[PDB]
Amino acid sequence: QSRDCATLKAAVETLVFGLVEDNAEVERLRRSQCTMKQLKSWYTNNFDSERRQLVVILPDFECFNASVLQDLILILSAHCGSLPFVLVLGVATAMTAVHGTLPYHVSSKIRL
Amino acid sequence: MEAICSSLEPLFPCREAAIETLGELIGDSSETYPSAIYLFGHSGTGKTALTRAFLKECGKRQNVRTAHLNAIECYTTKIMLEILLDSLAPDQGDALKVDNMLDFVEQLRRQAATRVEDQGFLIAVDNAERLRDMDANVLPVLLRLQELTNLNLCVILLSQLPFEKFYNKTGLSEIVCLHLAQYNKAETQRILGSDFQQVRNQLLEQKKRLEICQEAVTEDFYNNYLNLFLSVFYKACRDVPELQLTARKCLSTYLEPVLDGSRLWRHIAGPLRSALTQIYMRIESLELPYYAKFLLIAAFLASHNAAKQDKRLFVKLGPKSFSIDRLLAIFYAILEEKVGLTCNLLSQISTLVHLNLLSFVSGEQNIMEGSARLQCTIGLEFVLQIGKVVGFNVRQYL
Amino acid sequence: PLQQKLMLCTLVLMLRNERNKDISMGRLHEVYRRVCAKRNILALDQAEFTGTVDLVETRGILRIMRKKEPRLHKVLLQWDEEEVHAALSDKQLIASILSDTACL
Amino acid sequence: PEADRELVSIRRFLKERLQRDYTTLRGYAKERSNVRLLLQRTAEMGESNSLLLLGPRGSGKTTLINSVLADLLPNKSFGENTLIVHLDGNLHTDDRVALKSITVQMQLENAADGKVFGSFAENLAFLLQCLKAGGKHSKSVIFILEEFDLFCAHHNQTLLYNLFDVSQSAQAPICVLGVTCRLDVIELLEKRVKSRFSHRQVFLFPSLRRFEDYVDLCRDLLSLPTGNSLLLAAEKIYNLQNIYFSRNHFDPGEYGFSPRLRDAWNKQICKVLATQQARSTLQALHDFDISEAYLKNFLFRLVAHLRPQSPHITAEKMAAVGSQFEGDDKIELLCGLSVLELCLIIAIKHHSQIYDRDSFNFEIIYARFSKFAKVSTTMQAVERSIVLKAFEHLRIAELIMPLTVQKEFEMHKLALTYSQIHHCMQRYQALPTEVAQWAQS
Amino acid sequence: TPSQKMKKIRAGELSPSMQQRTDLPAKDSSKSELQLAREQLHVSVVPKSLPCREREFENIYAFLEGKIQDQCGGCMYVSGVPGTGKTATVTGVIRTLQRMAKQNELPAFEYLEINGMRLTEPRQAYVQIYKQLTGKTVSWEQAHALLEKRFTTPAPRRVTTVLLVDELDILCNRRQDVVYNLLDWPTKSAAKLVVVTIANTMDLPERLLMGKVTSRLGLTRLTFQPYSHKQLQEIVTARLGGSETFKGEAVQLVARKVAAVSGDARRALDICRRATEIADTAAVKCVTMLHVQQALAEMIASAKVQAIRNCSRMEQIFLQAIAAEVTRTGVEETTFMGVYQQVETIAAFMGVTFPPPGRALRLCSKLGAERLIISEHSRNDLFQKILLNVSADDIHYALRV
DNA sequence: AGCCCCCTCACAGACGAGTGCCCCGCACTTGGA
DNA sequence: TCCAAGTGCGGGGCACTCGTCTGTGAGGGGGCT
Ligand SMILES: Nc1ncnc2c1ncn2[C@@H]1O[C@H](COP(=O)(O)OP(=O)(O)OP(=O)(O)O)[C@@H](O)[C@H]1O
Ligand SMILES: Nc1ncnc2c1ncn2[C@@H]1O[C@H](COP(=O)(O)OP(=O)(O)OP(=O)(O)O)[C@@H](O)[C@H]1O
Ligand SMILES: Nc1ncnc2c1ncn2[C@@H]1O[C@H](COP(=O)(O)OP(=O)(O)OP(=O)(O)O)[C@@H](O)[C@H]1O
Ligand SMILES: [Mg+2]
Ligand SMILES: [Mg+2]
Ligand SMILES: [Mg+2]
Repeated sequence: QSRDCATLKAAVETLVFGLVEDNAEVERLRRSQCTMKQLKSWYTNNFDSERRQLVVILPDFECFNASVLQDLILILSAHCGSLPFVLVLGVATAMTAVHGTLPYHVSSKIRL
Repeated sequence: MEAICSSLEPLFPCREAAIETLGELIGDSSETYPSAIYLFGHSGTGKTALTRAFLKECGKRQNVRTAHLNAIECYTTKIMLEILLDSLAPDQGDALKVDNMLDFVEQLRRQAATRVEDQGFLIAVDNAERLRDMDANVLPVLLRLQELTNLNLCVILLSQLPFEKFYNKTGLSEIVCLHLAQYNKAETQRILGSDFQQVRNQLLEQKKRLEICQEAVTEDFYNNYLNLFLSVFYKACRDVPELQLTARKCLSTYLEPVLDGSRLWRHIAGPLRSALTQIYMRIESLELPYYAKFLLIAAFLASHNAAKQDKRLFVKLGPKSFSIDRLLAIFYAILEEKVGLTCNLLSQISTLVHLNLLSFVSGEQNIMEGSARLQCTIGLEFVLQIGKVVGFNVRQYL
Repeated sequence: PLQQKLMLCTLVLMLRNERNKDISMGRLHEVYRRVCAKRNILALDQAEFTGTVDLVETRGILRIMRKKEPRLHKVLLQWDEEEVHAALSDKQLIASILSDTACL
Repeated sequence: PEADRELVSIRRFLKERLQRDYTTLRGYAKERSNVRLLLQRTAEMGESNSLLLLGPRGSGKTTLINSVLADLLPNKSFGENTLIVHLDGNLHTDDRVALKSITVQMQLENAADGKVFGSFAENLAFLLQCLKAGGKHSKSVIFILEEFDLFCAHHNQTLLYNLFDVSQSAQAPICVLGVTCRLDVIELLEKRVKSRFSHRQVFLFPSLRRFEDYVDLCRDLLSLPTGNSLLLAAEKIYNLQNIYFSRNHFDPGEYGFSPRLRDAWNKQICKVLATQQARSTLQALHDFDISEAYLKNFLFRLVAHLRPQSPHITAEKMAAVGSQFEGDDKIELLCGLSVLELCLIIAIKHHSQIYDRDSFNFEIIYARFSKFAKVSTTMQAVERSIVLKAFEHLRIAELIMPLTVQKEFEMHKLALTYSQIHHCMQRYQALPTEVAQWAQS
Repeated sequence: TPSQKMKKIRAGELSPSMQQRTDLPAKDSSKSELQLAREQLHVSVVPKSLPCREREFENIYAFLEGKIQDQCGGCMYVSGVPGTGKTATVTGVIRTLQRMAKQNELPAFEYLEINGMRLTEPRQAYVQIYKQLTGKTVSWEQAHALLEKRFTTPAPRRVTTVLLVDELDILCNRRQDVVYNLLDWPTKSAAKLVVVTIANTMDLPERLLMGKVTSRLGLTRLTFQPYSHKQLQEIVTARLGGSETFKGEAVQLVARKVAAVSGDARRALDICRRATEIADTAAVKCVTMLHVQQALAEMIASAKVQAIRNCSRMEQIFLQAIAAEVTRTGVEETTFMGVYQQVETIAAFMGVTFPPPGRALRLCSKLGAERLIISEHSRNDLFQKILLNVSADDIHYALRV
């Protein structure tokens, strides 16, 4: 949600905490130790033996900050190959807003 | 050092001299490494993939301990040092504790070994231009980590900027600058023609059509197709991945008269110039309420007109700034329906703000007091489309 | 001391012969260097001149507004010029510096 | 084969001499003597001293400290009576981190194999209590503070006030050597810390301003030494390793060269450095930077070219690495741009030439570009979207900088001179005729 | 183990010892007379009686003897520039009073001392005073509660406790409660506290203290004037003794050159030690005028002209162009663009070609690390600001001559 | 005969040091087990 | 012999705060067709 993603640090903590607590709900760690290192260790510990995708739902795409969104897309695109990420969006207005709020270097790594 | 180059030359055509230079510098692990290497270029030049495959081959063939980062993940230094010490000192578990740079330097000093096993360490920090936007004592320490830790390590940095943007007030150490030049048209044609075998296997694995598809899909035909493609798309972009992902689709369009039984430049030059308008879009009618449409065109008329021009029209150098009372006055002037001021209209103003169709150029904390300013961020053709689906001509009030 | 007397002399000279009251440490040092070069007195470096001004600051004659770099610190005189003339008690020197306005 | 293994051994010897070998200096017959006599009179008599090595970044400051310590520590009267505490301004970025490092390195009673207990105040009280309880019958502590101005930028300079208070008191005979690059570091101190500091300063300006000393240094850095010199150097390095750098040091006892190979290599090095092209390359490098790290970087990148196909060092390789150094990087980024970004840069150059370095926009530059694109007959039907993406590509490579609103109405600045664009117009490959005609007018 | 070590350190039961030398220290007979003058000129060796600090000694001794023999408590404020015999005179007065209280000439007392520049926060003063009362380290709130229980309540026979507070200006914070508590306890009748505070600035009670704190601090001030030319020769000639190692004009020139800059005694006692160390290397036994002049040149150093002489060629061209741009456009804060334009003009004049701005930014960063100029981060190239940190005449003196 | 165009001055914003406050980890630890 | 959870306390993140600094919107002042 856009309300819990004011900074990049809070958005990464919200993402890793949401994935780990989705795992704990389907089958408590503090938010200080919610990083991509712990997420990669947990995904290598649990789901490598079976691929389970990691879906990141963004319901309000327009209400997000621009810089936090671009750094989040670059973070999720940096970790592909090791963690299977699928991204869906919730864009309300049109596709021109998507192509306008995403710069050249961010849209270089997008297959929408 | 030649085995790594011989293993990297098939995977990276037309990248010969960079692989030879990186095999001179950090090729063999018995020789000492330079203090820091900084190779840079444009987007799509192939530096993340090149150093990633180079680090994988060095960790596979020799006794080095590689590491690969990304400096957008490292918003503070502790995460960066924990990832570095997980990669450089493996299989330690959750009992790895790094508080600052000093504990990291001591725990790397503990990894020193003898002079017979010929060990090395290799750190690659992708998106290095963020390293100058953090706590300011990570860049010189990353430059002189070989002298500090007294190890045989090299710190590789990857960015799109030259190194002239990295100097601070306190100064930096010495670095080995390396440039990855972008390809011209012939080398881009060779790179786009490298995947001819995968193209032929994909067109074989998907019947007189397939039997005629096997006889003329060959190397010279694909070379003429890539020549006709690069004769029209090289003007806009020189980047390899966009050209690959677009040349695949234009090839799938290009082949259909040859499979349906010059002779081909017009039939593709229609859709090639139709697809040049679809470059830089990676894609594989906006409905609004009535009063939201009128509020949107009233905000456009408030942003596109001067304050002194409103008195002549309504009485009966970007967009300008305006307050909410000006928007409401222009809306009730151009409405000619004279509805009341309810909750839903100001709620429509607020949800037009939250749809990024308006903005808050200033104020934004005293919105109720009236000192907040707005700014309309739409063009002219959407305003005229809204005015056509409503029936209100905006070409008069401009 | 002698160098503190010379610093106070050049500060009183710069506050007499110049309207705006923003006096940095670098401008005061560059006037003081010419004043010492005319008097055949061995001038100090900037790194010792800053310590000299900081030692005159303890008496209460000056007040230093702090900036980012030590050349930019603002020196504010907080006395009257007659109090400085009474405190220095070097009348043949302090009347010779304030008449030597060629260094400003 | 055997002619390849000699070249591999020569290249390995030269690279491990250029990168490693932290304890050998060249020159400084007075400064090294002053530092050595100061540390020796601290260790022997038990006097407390303060010192401040000053010099430019790139001279032998750390090498001088390592050479003095490597010549003093195997004395068995220095290494048994003294203990050395190294602190760095880049790693110890606070007061409590440096204080826990002092408490670990001095082996105090609350050390416990590298995990200090108590707070910052208890560590400070215990360190001052263990320093006050000493005298002239106690071990001498030698504090070595590198990046001294970063220690000057701490809270109240309070650690510095303690480190200069034991030096001016009847306590354990410490000796504080600061090593910094700022030539005006003494103006950052408070007046009490200024008073407690003994004002001796050692200046380490390099003695290779004249070009012949640069040529003799570049000749001494490439030549192979004899056998007896390598035995003596391996003896000294083994003596300082018997009792930190020495775990991974040069140690040249592993390499033994034939005398005919050494004489052929030194004859080739003198023959190459006696030419005019090599001296012109070294003259350009000496005009730029007379530092030692610049020449060692150039020599490392020249020695790394030694392959068994082209085994000898020639003047043409030196000229090639000199042209690798002397070239520009923003011009090499400018010739990698496509034609749309290049015509946008020409439109920006025209707007900045007309309006005399005024801030521009996307709409102004797009209007000036579309005034040309409608009559270009090769860039006729390019939209606003591709030009906006090309403007973003210019914005992310920092050829356009923001003045520090929408992205299409944000003001900007051109971050290039006009000579760089004029050279980009000459070095561009396959530039069409219309763009070259529009660039000149 | 951690637990018993912390419980025995915090309770003050183990000796905080320091390691001993394996080799025994040297003898006094093995030292030469120049070595004896070098060890007797140390700043650590305080004499048993201070020369030229007699009037302030009798002032503080009369004040403290009156406050001890009256058993009433009070406050004093001494002030002066660093190096002028403040703490040495105060501890000499306190040692004299302790020796008089040993001989049953004076009523006995306790002596507590704190320094504000070895405390991490001012509230740790409460931890230190109590540590000089009992020996046990506690938290600051419990130590403050125990000090308030000790001082405000009457308990005969209470002994007088003289509290010395060095570096008072560090105990001053936004709230000013520590200095208020230290200057407030003498104002009670049950607490026989006599506090003497030492500071550098003469106007500390008016500049940063509140009104009640400067009302409680009193008006019995004291000022330590700096050393003149005549007293700073007497100090060194009393330190050296009857040895003929230092000539008269050597000590006279040292005192005249030091007493004209600051009036510090540490500066003279370090310049004389450096002159002794210089004359040790010349294989002589006396300190002439030449070694003193060489030590005066070395200690009071000015090496911003040798640094410009020892720069490269392009950095001298860069400094000439920054000076010419400052001369042209009047104002001192320049931009890198006009600096590079004047660089190109000067390099066209001299004939040598200049590197592109990608290396001129490296030259500007190298001059900024050396603090010859003042420049920003290089992320805003061709628009960064440049101040000339050296004087514009130093460049002309370093390049013409 | 109300209107057209500069002046300017305390809010708006930034920003930057800088300093105190509150949450949070974390050993102590202790009366109990 | 140990121990579960309160708890006492230090440390870092954060938020206010004082001073500086600069745009600037609209009230105010001088001319107008
Ligand atoms: N010489 C080459 N031969 C074959 N493929 C190449 C070559 N150069 C690049 N590529 C292709 O380009 C891709 C590499 O993109 P990469 O991740 O390196 O972009 P990048 O350099 O990191 O750009 P940015 O820094 O802007 O993200 C690879 O998938 C590779 O197939
Ligand atoms: N006098 C010298 N003799 C031998 N080598 C030198 C000398 N001066 C510099 N060097 C070489 O320069 C390189 C850097 O030297 P050094 O580590 O002393 O610089 P530094 O002053 O410590 O740098 P910084 O102050 O930035 O840490 C070393 O590799 C060293 O070999
Ligand atoms: N009159 C004197 N006679 C002999 N020695 C002196 C005299 N004055 C100062 N000294 C020497 O100079 C040193 C000055 O120490 P002092 O106690 O004056 O420091 P301080 O003034 O308290 O410093 P600060 O003001 O920075 O706290 C002493 O070690 C002492 O040996
Ligand atoms: Mg990349
Ligand atoms: Mg160093
Ligand atoms: Mg004192």
